[PDB]
Amino acid sequence: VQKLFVDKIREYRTKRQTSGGPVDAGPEYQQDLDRELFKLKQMYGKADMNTFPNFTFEDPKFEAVEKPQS
Amino acid sequence: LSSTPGVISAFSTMMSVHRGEVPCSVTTASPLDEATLTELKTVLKSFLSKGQILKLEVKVDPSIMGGMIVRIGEKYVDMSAKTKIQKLSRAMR
Repeated sequence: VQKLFVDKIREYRTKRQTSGGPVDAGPEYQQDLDRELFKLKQMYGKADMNTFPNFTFEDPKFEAVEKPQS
Repeated sequence: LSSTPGVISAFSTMMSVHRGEVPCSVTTASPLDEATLTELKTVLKSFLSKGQILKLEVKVDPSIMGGMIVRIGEKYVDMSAKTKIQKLSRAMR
């Protein structure tokens, strides 16, 4: 069964030799995972690839009142 | 009286086992040369260990790719296309 085994190892290395990527997928796997990630990134969040976030916040204005005693 | 072939055909196998061996089944391909047949008939004689001259049948089934399945009574070793179905370890891991 080792002679059957190396026959499998041959066909993995011809699958390693790629130049156009998915040969058997075609437009079916290309339209799927592009629409699948964009449906998941819409649930994930709108964040850029290199834009680091920076912002500031405003604290509450500590006001005062009057009370006449003594 | 209708079941009289059923009683007769049962009695032959019940009387067979008094000298019989529950024959084999090699189902691989087209019939091969004589040297491959006499070699399996002289190693299976070493397996019975009961002093009984084994009978055998050969069947042709091309659905098995390059291997053969062998049964000795109720033993059933296996060397066939199920070694291609054992490639789920590349998937199920």
